[PDB]
Amino acid sequence: CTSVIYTAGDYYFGRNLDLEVNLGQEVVITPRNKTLEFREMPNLEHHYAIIGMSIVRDDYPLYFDGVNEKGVGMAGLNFDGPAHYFPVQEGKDNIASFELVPYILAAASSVAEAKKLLSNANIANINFSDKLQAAPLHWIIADKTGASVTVESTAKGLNVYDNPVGVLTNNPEFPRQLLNLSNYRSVAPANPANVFAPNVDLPVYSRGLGTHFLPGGMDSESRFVKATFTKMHAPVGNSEVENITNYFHILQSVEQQKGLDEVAPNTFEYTIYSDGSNLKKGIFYYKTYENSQINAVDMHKEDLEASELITYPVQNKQIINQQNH
Amino acid sequence: CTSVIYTAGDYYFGRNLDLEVNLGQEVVITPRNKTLEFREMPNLEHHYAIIGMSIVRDDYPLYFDGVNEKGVGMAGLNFDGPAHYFPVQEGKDNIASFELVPYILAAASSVAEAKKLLSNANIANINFSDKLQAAPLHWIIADKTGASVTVESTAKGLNVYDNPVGVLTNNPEFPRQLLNLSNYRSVAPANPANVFAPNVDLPVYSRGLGTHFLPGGMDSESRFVKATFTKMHAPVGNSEVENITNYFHILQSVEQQKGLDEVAPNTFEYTIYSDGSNLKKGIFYYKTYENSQINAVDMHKEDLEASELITYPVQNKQIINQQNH
Amino acid sequence: CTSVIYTAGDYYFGRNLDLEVNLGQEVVITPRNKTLEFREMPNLEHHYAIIGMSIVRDDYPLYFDGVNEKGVGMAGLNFDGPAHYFPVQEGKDNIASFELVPYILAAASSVAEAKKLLSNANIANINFSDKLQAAPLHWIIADKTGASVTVESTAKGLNVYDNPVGVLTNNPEFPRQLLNLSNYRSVAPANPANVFAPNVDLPVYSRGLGTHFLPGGMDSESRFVKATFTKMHAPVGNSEVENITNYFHILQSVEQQKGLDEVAPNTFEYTIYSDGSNLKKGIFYYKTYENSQINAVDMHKEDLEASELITYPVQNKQIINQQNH
Amino acid sequence: CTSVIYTAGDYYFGRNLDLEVNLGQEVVITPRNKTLEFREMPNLEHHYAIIGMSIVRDDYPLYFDGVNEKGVGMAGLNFDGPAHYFPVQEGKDNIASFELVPYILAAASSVAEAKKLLSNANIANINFSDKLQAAPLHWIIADKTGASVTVESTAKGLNVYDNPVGVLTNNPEFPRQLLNLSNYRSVAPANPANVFAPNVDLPVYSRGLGTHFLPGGMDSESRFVKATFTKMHAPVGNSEVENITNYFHILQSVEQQKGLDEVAPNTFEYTIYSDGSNLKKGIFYYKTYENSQINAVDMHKEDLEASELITYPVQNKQIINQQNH
Repeated sequence: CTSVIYTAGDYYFGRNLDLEVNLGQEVVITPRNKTLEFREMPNLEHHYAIIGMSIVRDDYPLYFDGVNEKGVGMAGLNFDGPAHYFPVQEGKDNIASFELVPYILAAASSVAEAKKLLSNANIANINFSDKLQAAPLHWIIADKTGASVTVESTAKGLNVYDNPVGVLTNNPEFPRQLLNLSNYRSVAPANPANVFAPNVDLPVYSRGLGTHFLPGGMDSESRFVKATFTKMHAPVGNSEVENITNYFHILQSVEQQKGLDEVAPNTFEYTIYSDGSNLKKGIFYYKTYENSQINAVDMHKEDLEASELITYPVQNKQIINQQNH
Repeated sequence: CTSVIYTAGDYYFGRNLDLEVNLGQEVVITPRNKTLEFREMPNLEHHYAIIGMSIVRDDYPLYFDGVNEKGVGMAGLNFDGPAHYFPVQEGKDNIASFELVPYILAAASSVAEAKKLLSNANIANINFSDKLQAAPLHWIIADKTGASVTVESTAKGLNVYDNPVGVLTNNPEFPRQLLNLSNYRSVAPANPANVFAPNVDLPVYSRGLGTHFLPGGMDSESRFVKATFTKMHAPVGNSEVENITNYFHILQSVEQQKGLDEVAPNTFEYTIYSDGSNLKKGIFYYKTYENSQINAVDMHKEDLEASELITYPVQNKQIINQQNH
Repeated sequence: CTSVIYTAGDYYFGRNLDLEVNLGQEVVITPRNKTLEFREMPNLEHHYAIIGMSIVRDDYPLYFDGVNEKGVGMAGLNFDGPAHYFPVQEGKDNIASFELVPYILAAASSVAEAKKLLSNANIANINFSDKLQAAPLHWIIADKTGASVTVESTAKGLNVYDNPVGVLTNNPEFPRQLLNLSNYRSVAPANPANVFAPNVDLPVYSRGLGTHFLPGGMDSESRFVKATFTKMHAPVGNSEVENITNYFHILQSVEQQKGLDEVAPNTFEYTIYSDGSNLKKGIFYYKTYENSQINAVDMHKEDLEASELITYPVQNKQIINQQNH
Repeated sequence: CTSVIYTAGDYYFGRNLDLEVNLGQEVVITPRNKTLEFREMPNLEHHYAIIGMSIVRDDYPLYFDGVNEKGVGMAGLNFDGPAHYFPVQEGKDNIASFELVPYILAAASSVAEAKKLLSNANIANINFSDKLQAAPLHWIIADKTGASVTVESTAKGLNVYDNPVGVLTNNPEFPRQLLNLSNYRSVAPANPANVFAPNVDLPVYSRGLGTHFLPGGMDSESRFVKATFTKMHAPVGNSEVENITNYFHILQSVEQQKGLDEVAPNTFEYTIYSDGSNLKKGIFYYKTYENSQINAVDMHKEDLEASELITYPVQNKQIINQQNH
């Protein structure tokens, strides 16, 4: 998985979900008056409206990622190994891993408020059910000011790190992942000057040599570096349509194609979907691996004062424009 | 630019066109009875039908790439530096660089026949006009048997190389480009065994480490390696729609996003379009940078006995499916 | 800097010292009855004999690295950034950074005993003097059983990590440095099988392609990977002379040549000396950058019951064998 | 193998010889009046004096490399695959592969003269004997002006290329090897500015990050890049002793340690010797893998008017300075 905030125009947040099987994901709008229950905290009877990619069990929106009406975005990304959840702790705001995205998107109007909400929190080892055990995750939170943080619960406890690049992938822990970027300081979009052998003619035989050492692997560190470079050098678009076009090109740079990331015999981790939302306008856009046409769900076309989840199925059939006849 | 033959199903051939400006490209069908004039060879009054991406000047189809009705595909890719064209030579079949794609697609029913057509050929330094000077190019030819060759005219003369990987990008010359793949023999989709320090626990902290050293740069060598890996490990799809979906994912792996390959101030080489055709059925598919929906032009829905070029404009507006209302 | 334990024969421990200036280093033997004073712990009036590379101030052996008569080796390596020393703490064994190598080598007969000695320790922010301020360091301890640990005092406190590779360089912190080795699992001394494009002839045009992705940079991460590979694949020598020959070849693989690691204008970090000792026999061997002949100081040829430091100057003139006359 | 000219002081030329077995190499001086026989050219009864590393069969100096009294150096390096020798050709100066180094060093007073001597030459497929078949080689020639060329006989014929970097290793052919350096234009001794994410703090956590992408592998391309960087950034020494010290540090950067380059089970290509000569003074220096002390053979201490080969055995026992007693 790879999640980014693209800081152009209204600003755009979302993620690639990389996995070897589909999950039953659908587009879910949680309206302001849908009651959100929590295992160790008060229920939220009224809260911010949410739109995102989710599964639904027992009428609960188990979000993979989403954005709320106040311009806050959040995504949960696989974190298998470092992730550690703790027993319920007296005097701490105890949040199950499956509750964290619904809770923050319901309650926080900014990254700054999300930090306050997490300042006395504990990610508790609470399973949704016997069928759905807690999965190892970490999270990125971003908002329409451009701010973002990385939330990791590990053996050390709960850490909320400023995220200066607005990117997150999988392992390792965030300080290690961020430090690795320093190894790539010399990589650039423009052709490098010859500092290797300055008094020797070393012909520039190809365009693009500025990115000769840019990683293109399927692994988590490679994708973190390549996605950071791609988002940091993305254009400033003119329109909203240009900006969402540019956004998906960022995510596409670290898409995992089928066949390239083998996790078991005949089994490959690939980008099952890519989504991104306009943070100011609450428009959710997504593509699936099987359909290249972008789909848009505008949360404000719905009844955000409703009290039941509103859902749409992901359009996963390739829609080809038959241009001639 | 990157061109590939994807050897699944009916087999699929095409290219990314990477450039810093649009060219006026359109989809062009050359029917069997469109007369094709040649500067130093007999006119072809009747020939195979062609579909591809082209510009048109003086009613001549200046193809960037295309396929013909017999399942032969061909693409011209920038080759600035090594490319050399020669004066017209007595006793040689003299072909202008701008004529080579129209000529081979009109006259050859296989890569094998294309080899015979080139066995006494000379790529002549003939300009289309004073406005359109000859550009430095090399070419890949592929067919529905899976065969392919790389055609390069350099200071050494005209070389036609067997292409064992069915891929071509830009510089350097093909033997050098092919040899470079040997440096990547150890890169694989599956997780590598620990041969680095076999008696030490080196945890597999991420999926995808098989491709940790896979290049992700924008330059010609990086894209050649990454595209070869991606096509060599692409799935065998079930349907025609799955196969064209898989095909564009191959090309997408080496797409050049805006902002990453700077060629002059504020000027970036990016993938202006991607196309790919079913070699058996003569269906041409394409995307533009600005539109993620795939477009299809079926050559057999046209009058292939016509005598005038048939053209369609590239659909370059992002077509977003507005899912809710 | 790079420190290694070479697990062949009697076993051999030492380090490259990489710096941009000389330090006044000399070879120092601390005999059993040289009193070693400590700022916050009892003096050691009798202890194990030590030999190593050191400077001497106020008749105190400020060791960079050394080994003791019981087969324990220890080295202090620059750790600028992560290193943090704490105020003196009640109820903790408080050890100044400049005391740690003299103390462990004087008091510990094994890595296991060194772990016990550090189990309630605090690396205190105590300067040797106003002229010699505390420098940021971390340490490797190894012994003749092959065991080794990495000692780091950071903002987290004092950590003593099992060191499964018997190597240490500079930044970053040890868990991050060790995790990075997992990225190199596929690198090997033998030629790799073609898993990149298995059905394509990719000729093995050079020997040594197993190490094509082995780092050769001057930076701390590059040297950690290359030194680990080189020591892990070093031969098992026949004699003691062959083993010390093999040992220096390990250190030489990550030597920093003058001109390659620029730290300020005209200023280069280079390997000012390399040393290594037979852990069982207490023989200290060293080379300087300016002299390629190995020099040996056998600690047991000295009076190890003495009470004063015994010193030898480093032989830093190139001794060339004039073979003909 | 790796051969370099180090352009400091009097200038210094030589090579690492990398192989999996010893060859019986000795130091050989060919005096001016030693008759040199040639299979297809006139004998040289009088010629320039030569010193170098060689084997001797039938009183013929089969040089691996050497320098002559006029400041010309030459080395033969393995070139298995591209190397092609031709039948004896009428009207060409036909030179056996085993004769080329003795011939050029005997007859040429500069690289420019060596070019003239090769302008009508053919490297003929002539074996020294049935026991010593012709081995595949290419060659570097350098002189005390700093000039150098690369000599390759391949399927294309005989090519003599200007060598702008004064380095040669093994495969591939020289234009490909030289072009590969352009991929490393951004590698430098100084710390790189942050062009990757310019508005983000990417801490410089280690010195030496300028060379983070510098290759450290055992293969021919890796060693070519690393040796070129190391020689191009070597210091300008003060004395002759400093210069020969600096020279061996250049060769040491691409030494192949035992255990790292496996060519068959239990069989490793390693640097059996390293040599380098003062081009102006005709002093030959060498080390063996087993002996770190530099050895010097001054050709002018010999009778250069003699008519028989003068030989010295390589000092291959480690000479350790026993500093204490």
